Amino acid sequence: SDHKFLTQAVEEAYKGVDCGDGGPFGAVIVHNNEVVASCHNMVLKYTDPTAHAQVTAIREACKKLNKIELSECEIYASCEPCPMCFGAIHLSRLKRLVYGAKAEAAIAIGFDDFIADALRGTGVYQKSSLEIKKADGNGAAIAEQVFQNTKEKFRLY
Amino acid sequence: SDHKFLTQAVEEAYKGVDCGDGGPFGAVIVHNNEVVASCHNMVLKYTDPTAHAQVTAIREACKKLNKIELSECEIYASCEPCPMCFGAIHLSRLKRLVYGAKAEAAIAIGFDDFIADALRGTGVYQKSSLEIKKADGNGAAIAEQVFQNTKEKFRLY
Ligand SMILES: [Zn+2]
Ligand SMILES: [Zn+2]
Repeated sequence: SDHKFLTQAVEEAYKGVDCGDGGPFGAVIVHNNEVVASCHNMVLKYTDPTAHAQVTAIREACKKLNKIELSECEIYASCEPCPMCFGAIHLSRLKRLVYGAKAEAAIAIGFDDFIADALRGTGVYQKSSLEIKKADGNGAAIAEQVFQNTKEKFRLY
Repeated sequence: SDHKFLTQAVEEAYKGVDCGDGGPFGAVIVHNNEVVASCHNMVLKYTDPTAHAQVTAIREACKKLNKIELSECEIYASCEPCPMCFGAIHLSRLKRLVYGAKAEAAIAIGFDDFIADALRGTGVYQKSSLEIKKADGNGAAIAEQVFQNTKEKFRLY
């Protein structure tokens, strides 16, 4: 079931970048094989620098379920969550995080080297207990190629 | 000018708790001695675990200035920003952060031990360039007293 929801996140990223909502990032929040929220980066549409794919998905899932905690749901991120999105994932009480592409795949096309210490385990004050899975195989390949595909769809300006 | 805007952030914290919007946290975003945003925690009001005081202040400052970067403004936080809010402050490019109370003052009344390595200078992956000032003297007294005065007035989240 992981592959289906991670691919849906990659499809959210492509749709969002295509319609100009924001960067090529998508996220899907799943409650026990049922999709609760499916969104992409909305920074340019919302004029909100905090409207990343993960944060947007969390806001919409929490509105739909009338709760501020998602301890029964899991989040699928087309790309490794930034420090802000990882913090938001912690606060949301989400029980599991699956992500497809390493932050370096996004850095390769000009994004900030803005990596979450708590996700990679390099923190002194911030420790994460959350279950984290880096996608492998085909899911990782699909997520990983998103950034070169969108840089070359937009290369000729 | 720091004490005046920090005091306004503390006032926002008290407002939000009194009207039930959220926890005792407030934030003020200032552009060149003029207030662009003044907000408090809206987690309970919005059913949104990302609606901290800093995040809310940022979205509203970006709506008022209709831009997704705040490199000319500064933020005053009644309490030390968590990893999510500090990440949002990084992404917003805010140039200065003044905060009143250490996170431990909020932890003492039941909040998560949720501390931002990049703020305290222990981050490896997350590099912060903005100037950060922890308030002392009366600013610290006011910000710390927020938590003993609001004890058992609000719902913990
Ligand atoms: Zn992010
Ligand atoms: Zn916060």
